[PDB]
Amino acid sequence: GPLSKKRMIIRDGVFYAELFEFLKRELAEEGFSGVSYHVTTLRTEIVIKATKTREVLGVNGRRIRELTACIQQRFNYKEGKLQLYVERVEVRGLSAMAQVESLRFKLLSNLQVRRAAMGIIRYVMESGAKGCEVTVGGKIKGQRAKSMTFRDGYMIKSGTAHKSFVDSACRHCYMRAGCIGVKVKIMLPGDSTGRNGPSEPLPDVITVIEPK
Amino acid sequence: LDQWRSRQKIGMGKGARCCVICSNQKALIRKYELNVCRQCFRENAEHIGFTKLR
Amino acid sequence: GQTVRLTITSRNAKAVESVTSQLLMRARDEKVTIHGPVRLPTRTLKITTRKTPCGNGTNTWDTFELKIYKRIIDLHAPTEQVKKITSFTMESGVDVSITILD
Amino acid sequence: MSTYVPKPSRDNVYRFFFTEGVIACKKDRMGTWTGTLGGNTFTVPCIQVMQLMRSLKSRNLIKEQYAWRHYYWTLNDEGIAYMRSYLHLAP
RNA sequence: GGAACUUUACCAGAUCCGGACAGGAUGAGGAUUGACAGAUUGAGUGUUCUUUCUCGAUUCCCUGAAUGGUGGUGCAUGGCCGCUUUUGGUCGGUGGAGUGAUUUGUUUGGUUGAUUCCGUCAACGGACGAGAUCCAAGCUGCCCAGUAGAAUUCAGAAUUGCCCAUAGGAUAGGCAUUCGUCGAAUUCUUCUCUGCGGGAUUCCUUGUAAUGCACAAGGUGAAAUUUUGGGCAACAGCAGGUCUGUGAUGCUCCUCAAUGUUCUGGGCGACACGCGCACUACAAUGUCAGUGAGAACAAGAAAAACGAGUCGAACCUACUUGAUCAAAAGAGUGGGGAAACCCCGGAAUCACAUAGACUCACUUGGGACCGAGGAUUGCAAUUAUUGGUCGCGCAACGAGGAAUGUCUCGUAGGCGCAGCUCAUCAAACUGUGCCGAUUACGUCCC
Ligand SMILES: NC[C@@H]1O[C@H](O[C@H]2[C@@H](O)[C@H](O[C@@H]3[C@@H](O)[C@H](N)C[C@H](N)[C@H]3O[C@H]3O[C@H](CO)[C@@H](O)[C@H](O)[C@H]3N)O[C@@H]2CO)[C@H](N)[C@@H](O)[C@@H]1O
Ligand SMILES: [Mg+2]
Ligand SMILES: [Mg+2]
Ligand SMILES: [Mg+2]
Ligand SMILES: [Mg+2]
Repeated sequence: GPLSKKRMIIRDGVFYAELFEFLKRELAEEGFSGVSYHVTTLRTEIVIKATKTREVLGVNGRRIRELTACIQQRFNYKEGKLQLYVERVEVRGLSAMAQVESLRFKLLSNLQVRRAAMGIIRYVMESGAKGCEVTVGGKIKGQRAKSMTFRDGYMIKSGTAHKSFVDSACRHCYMRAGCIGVKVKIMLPGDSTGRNGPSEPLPDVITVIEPK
Repeated sequence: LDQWRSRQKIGMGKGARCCVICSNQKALIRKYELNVCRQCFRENAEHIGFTKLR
Repeated sequence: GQTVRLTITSRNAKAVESVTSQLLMRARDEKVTIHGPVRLPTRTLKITTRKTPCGNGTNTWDTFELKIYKRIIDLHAPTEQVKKITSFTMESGVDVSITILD
Repeated sequence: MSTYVPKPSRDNVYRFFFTEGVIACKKDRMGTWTGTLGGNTFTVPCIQVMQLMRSLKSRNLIKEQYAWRHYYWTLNDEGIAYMRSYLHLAP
């Protein structure tokens, strides 16, 4: 023989890294939001997080059926070993990966860049987020490229704690004149159970408790 | 005639190896038999599991 | 006894203890006479690449690390009693391995 | 190898591709492709599976997405109805 | 970016289509695929010409197109990186000020590495950056070990005293001591490993300051002032670099003797020369030949292949052998998926009362240059791949002009070792340990 434990953490990471890229390309307009796979004997689980569960599932599961066997034929799984599921994100406003793919389609449908980006930030900040930041960079106005950022709320950026609290995703928008890249950063509010956001408070918030 | 890829059939060289993500054969990380290109790894270190602690 | 050794390996430090302490809290209920969970040394895995995709700039680097957490537990139960201890739906990313010693 | 695809291979690839619905093939142009009808005996080269599917997609019969180094091809509603005529099957 | 082929982007040639799909004319009375022998050719390359068989609609011939490119443009872009900047900086809201650009907040005063804090204050309330969080190291708790170690007690074995080196100094001392001895037992966590957790806060003390924020000296302590060392780092911006990282991209060029893609052979490495960066030295605080003591980070084998859904072999390695005779090898035989084997990891500086050679010389310093055997890597060693052996050493070089770089404590410097590139090749880089200082603890002179 078996690979070492050091050699198996590598191939289990490159498994998840390749599985993540396949579903990011497929389920972009299904509002894809992540994978968790659970491996055991007799079955390998794959749970897909999405915003459009009627579309990542087919009419009778047709879409996930094809999407199952694409993972089966590639990674050489046998019959019965690989089962896939779809779960939906409960909020849709706290998932930076879903919102950037929608903002990708708001530009590709030839809407105005600033009207599209404030439509994200209004939708993200009404969904309970503490803060949001949309950056659109590219040939926005003309021949020479610009960069615009649009901001509201809090945003922690310098800590290493911003990996816990700030959700980020960057995609490319293929315009007719060039290439535009969009970024969406969402600061996760709450959810002590870990539904969306950490349990512990921010590293500098002290919050002295009141006496009985 | 099928002399067609006779040098690429034997697989000893820097041309036999390849970035498994990014299809390039320049500057690949072969430590831990990882076989990802240098640039195409930093995009994918978080999904493989590597995080820059220090 | 059969002296089965379970190997708990994981990439998450909080998931390897939530398996091992849960797996140990199962194997007290049948009074199995375990030899306690030892913490084998955590192996960190360094890939220190350049930061730049181009060639220029100050030649900056960034070291990436990946720690493997590693636990073993030895227990004297028979081979279908240790499958009673083992069978519970774990967290994702924790590998357990059943091995019989001699 | 050669993109000159023999007729006993083309219908054999199409027998797999109607049954499972999908074909995933590596971009390696010196390596084979292996599929299964119970016997797992195709050993078709990957050069020919690309040529078969590039002819299909140009006739807008399949949907192609490409991951790291693997193709993923899927039949459509017109593509299943087209594939049934080549294999002469009942709906 | 340590390129022999490949890589590869360049040069001389030679193939292949990887020109999908449409539309139009040949088409099963054959569209076409492939190739033995010869000639052609660099080619026992059917590329092609002769020869005739195979393939059996996949193709081919025109027209329209499309897909490929390490082609162009980084001054069309995305992304990432670098750099403005190792700095303490940026932004709204509502109030005040002004016709206005704009101000105020964001400050003159002390303070801190810090718009860090205290005070003042036409501002008041906020947001980011700083601090915090995160990693690593130092002391420590619990847990813990037939993948870490320790003591004991019986057995087994070894030394055992009268001993003063050829010339023989300095230096601890109830039951003497030593351990593949591949012993049995039976009690342990002192060191080891490590998931969460303690501990440091200017805490205490007595001058500076004078309410405050704080500061110096000392205490306490494992640690004393960002504890140390890193990571992460706002806002703006540069017409910085990257179209040679990507199935990142727009435009535009090439597109069947193709700028596609593969072979074959070259080249990237060529040397009147000028520069960056290392390495090796110029010797006696040394070179040599011995001998001793003795590190940490680490790596380590394979596929839907070929073999016997399970197992083998590819990888690193000890040990024997080769050995009635040089290295370098070449072979057996074990072990290891890596705290389990390498391994009691026998690194190199260093050390040595080694009674060892040299003795101030371009010399036993230095090892450039190249001659001749030989053996391994590879499909291939020529424009030596690399090691080893004997030659050469009469090649500069005797401490370096004007100039110039880095550094404040386990540091500089020295020393090696791993990993990474890697079939073969480190004067590289990323890490790690070992030996271990001089000076300052200042200033605005440059
Ligand atoms: N993120 C830390 C930054 O430190 C900066 O301040 C830094 C500088 O004042 C100063 O840094 C200097 C640096 O300027 C100069 N170019 C070199 C010097 N070695 C550094 O010194 C610093 O770093 C080294 C650690 O290796 C230590 O020797 C020393 O204790 C420390 N003062 O010390 C501080 C680092 O501790 C700025 N305050 C700010 O940009 C930022 O906070
Ligand atoms: Mg389903
Ligand atoms: Mg390897
Ligand atoms: Mg105003
Ligand atoms: Mg001179």
